[PDB]
Amino acid sequence: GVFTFEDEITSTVPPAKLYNAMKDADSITPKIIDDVKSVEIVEGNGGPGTIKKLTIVEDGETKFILHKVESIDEANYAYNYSVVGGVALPPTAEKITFETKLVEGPNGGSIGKLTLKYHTKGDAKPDEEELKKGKAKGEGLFRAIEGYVLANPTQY
Ligand code: NA
Repeated sequence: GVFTFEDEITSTVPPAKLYNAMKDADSITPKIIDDVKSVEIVEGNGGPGTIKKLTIVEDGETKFILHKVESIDEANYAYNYSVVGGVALPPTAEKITFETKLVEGPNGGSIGKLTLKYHTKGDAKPDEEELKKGKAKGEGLFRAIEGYVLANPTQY
């Protein structure tokens, strides 16, 4: 099954900047996110379809996560990817999709929508703690991109 969740968020950073820095996540994320050590392309140019392998360290053990770039839409300031391999996918989870879409906010900032789509196998529903972790991870990546923009204003 597919179980979709949406959270609304806010940022002081304008949406064009945030969108441009989302597309630089491969380089931003391992600097800012401690446990993210590297992101390499397995196949593709970085566009929709691209498979990426992330190396992380959790509890001082090296682990690997697989991401697929799903879609990137400048007209909706939208950047979308899926976890398709590694720790976040227990046996009844087939894939977890993270979408981020941005609109113009008040005061030169942004309103964000974070969508999490949790694809289960068969009639399985998503586990509630998994959901909770999925949501935290999604919000974390967003704040990492945001934090980077805020701390490095001349780059965007
Ligand atoms: Na890191």
